[PDB]
This record gives sequence, C-alpha cells and structure tokens, in this order.
Amino acid sequence: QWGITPPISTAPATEQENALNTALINELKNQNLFESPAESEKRVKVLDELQQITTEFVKKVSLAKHMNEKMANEAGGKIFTYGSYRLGVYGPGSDIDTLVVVPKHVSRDNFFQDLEPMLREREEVTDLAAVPDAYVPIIKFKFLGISIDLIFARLSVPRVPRDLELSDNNLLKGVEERCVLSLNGTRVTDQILQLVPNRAVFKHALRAIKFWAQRRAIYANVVGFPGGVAWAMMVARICQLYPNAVSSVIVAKFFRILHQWNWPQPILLKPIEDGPLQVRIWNPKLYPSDKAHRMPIITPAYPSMCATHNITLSTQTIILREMVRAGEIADQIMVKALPWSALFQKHDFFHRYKHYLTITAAAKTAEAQLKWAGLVESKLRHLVTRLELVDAIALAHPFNKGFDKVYNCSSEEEAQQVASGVTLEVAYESTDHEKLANDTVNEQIFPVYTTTCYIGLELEKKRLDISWPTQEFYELCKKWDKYDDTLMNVFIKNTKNTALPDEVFEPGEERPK
Repeated sequence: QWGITPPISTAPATEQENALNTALINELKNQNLFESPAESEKRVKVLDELQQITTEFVKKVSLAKHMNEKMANEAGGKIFTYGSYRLGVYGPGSDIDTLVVVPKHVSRDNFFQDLEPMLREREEVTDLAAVPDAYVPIIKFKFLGISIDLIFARLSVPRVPRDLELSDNNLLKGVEERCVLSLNGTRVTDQILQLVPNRAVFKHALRAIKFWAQRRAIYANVVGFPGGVAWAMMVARICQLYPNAVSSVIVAKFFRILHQWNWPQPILLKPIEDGPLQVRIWNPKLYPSDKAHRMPIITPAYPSMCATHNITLSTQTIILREMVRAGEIADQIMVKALPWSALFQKHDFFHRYKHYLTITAAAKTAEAQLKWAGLVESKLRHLVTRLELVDAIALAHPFNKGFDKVYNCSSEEEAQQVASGVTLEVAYESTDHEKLANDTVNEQIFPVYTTTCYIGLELEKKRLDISWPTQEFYELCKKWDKYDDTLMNVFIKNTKNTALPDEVFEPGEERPK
C-alpha cells in the first residue's frame, strides 16, 4: 500500500487508458511545455559549475581560517536543487531553485560576503542580486542565461561530502533558524518523490495539473490559491490511491476526488512525525491557527507545515468550482467525446464578473515600487476576507497577477494626483517594472510607477458599501516597516466590467461584446 489509506484501484491500465495517456502527452507537447534537450544539457552544466564554485568557496573560507590543505580539501560543500526543477516538471526558461549546503565553519556571513563576490567575478553570471533580508535569504542571478535562486544552509558538521543526503532529521540539530528553513524545500521535494508509487506517472500528471491550474489562474500562493508545492502534493496523494495507473487516469480522477474530499481533513502523504527540535508541528488540536486552515495540504518532511495557509472562503470556493468543472470535462475526455485541449481552456476572469475592485500600488521610483507592490499584493487575502463579511458581497475572487503601468506626468502635482488615485485622463504605458529596474542596473517628466491587482465581486442574490474594508486595507499596508510616505501610495476603486482597461486582455484577445 502507498500512503495512509487503501487504494481506490490497483488494476493495470486498459488499452484505452494507455491511448488516452499518449494523447495527454501529445497535448502537453502541443502546448510546448517540454524544453529542448540543449536547454536541459545547459542546466546540468550550470549546476555542475555551481558545484565547483561551491567547493572552491568552502575551501577558500577554510584556508582563510587557517585549516591545513588536507582538511580544507575535505571540508566539501554540496549543491542541491528543489522545487519544480528537482521534481522534473518545469517549463522552458523556468528558474532553478538551488541550495548550497556547507560545514559548520562556513557562515551565512561568508555566503553574502565571500560567495557573492566569487559569483560576480564569473563572466557567465549576470543579473546578480543579493537579498539577505528575505524570509529565506537568497542570491538571485543568471548563469549562462539560466535563472538561479540560490539559498544557503550551514550544517553543524565539520564536512559536507558529495554524497550527503538531507533526510535524517538529526541533521537539523545545531542548525541556525534561517538555515533550518532553507533546508525544508529540498527535504520536502525529496520526500514527495519517495512517497509516490511511480515517479514517471506522477511527473506527467503534475505537468498537466500544474498547466491546468495556471491556465485557470488558480496558481498563486500569495493571494490564496495553491502554489507549486501544494499542487504537487495534491497530485501525489491521488497517485498513491492509484498505484498502478497511468497519468491519464491520475488526471481524470484527480478533480472529483479533491472536490468531494471531506475538507478540512488534511492531505497527508504520510503520518506526521515528531523530531528532535522544539518547534511547532502542524496540529489543529493544539493550535487554533492550524484549525482554521480550510484545505490543509501538509508537507511530509519534519517539521510538517500547511502549504495552503492563505486559502480563504472565496478562493476555496473558486478552487472547488474549478475542480467540479474540470472533472466534467475529464469525464468527456476519457470517453473520447472531447480532446485533451478542452481541459486547458483559459479562464475568463475579465469576462465573467460585472463588478471588479482595482487595488493599485504606486510609487515614485521603480525600485521602491517593486517592494511596495509586493507588500500590497501580500495583503490582498486580508481584504478578500473582510469583503466576504460585507453583507452584499458573497465572494471576492482575486486574480493571480498584477499589471504594471508607468505614467509620464507633466508636473509634480499631476504625479501626486495619479499616485493617490485621481488618475483621470493621464496617459500611461503598460510596462514591466522588474525588467526596467534590472535594465537600469545592467546599464520635465515626473514618472509614476503603478501595479494594479483585481478582485472580481460575486454579489448576494438580491451602490456597494466598502468604506471600512478600504480604510482597514490602507492602514494595514501603511503599517509596513518599509512604508515611505514620500514615495508610496495605495488606492482602491470600483470598476465596472465595461470600464476594465485594455491591459487585462492579452494580445489578440477580444474584449467582452
């Protein structure tokens, strides 16, 4: 048996199921989701280079601390990957989540002070940006064009050999807090792969489920939809229930099992374990915050945590409705009444609601806007919850990405009025602030940089009053310890479907008629 409960079926795939499995993979190819072998080989080469830079880095530190040559050559140091790349389900151009593990005499200070300069001196490295203040400290860069998100963990051992595995829970003892967090992603990815009956079947099924979720716009953790890890664990759970199936069957059965699931019963890939640390483990019977989780997807590595903390009543409802819809499509696919492409039809978010909320973050520099827009976006789920409590609002559906604009205002007064939400007729251009700021590094108008998020409003059966929700949200954002009242502002507006700007419809997409 795989997983905690008995399988639904152990039968081999039928001939028809095998044929639909080939058709599924053909549609994933049709969607161009597989990178070329050349790009795959380039990723292996980049990871091999990072492993050599890691050994060089650890050796340099060891020698600077007066270790002898022999011991400095034994200190080791190892690169790991996790996330989509490690799971083997990543699209062309995707980032590699990467972790460097080092022995106890190499510190997080050496990471940013010693390894960072070593990367900057490589001709293959571009777009290098260190972010030591993040929740998980990180160094971001491209190596030969491959995007790397590099995090760091120091172990309490004198040597990190090339064959080190991170599964033993005791490896967490004596490790600093941020290093324990940096180890979790790799420990989680490895366990998921170990807990499914057939890794090849799991990967194809996850690729389809992930693409479906992105096409339906229910793939963003920050606003309360499941993220990559959460979708991966959901697919893994279904794989456990069909240990002898092919990917077509996993996908076809996935939707109904999960929208009929007895929420909030958790998705667990294995029993929750205890460990040698003194840290909280997910437990609704001890912690009220864990009891409030609506669709808990629990990570299997000690210490277990819920990967879907952010889900609200609204996003729970959207997720379930999307699964109901997909289950009925999959039913038709598996009797050959519809092609697989029918499952991947894009959302109609900007066609389906009569009333939207626009939430705009604005700033006077692109660099300030990037952090401020991120902050405002991260608070949307709290606005969603308060909007639900408005008697007239049944559901507040957040879209899963923001839209960047730049206004080239003619005066400081006009720029102030644009940033505060008195954007009348002032012209703007659609842009990408992240690309602008990065271009500036690699290098009278008063520009205002804005990022707008959208919430679709489902109103109760029988003008809307959102005064308190709006006031509460402004105050929550402006409590940010980095909020700068000379640079940043935020405003909410009501927007009818007919008033949606052209930006929200992709190139060649017709507006609602």
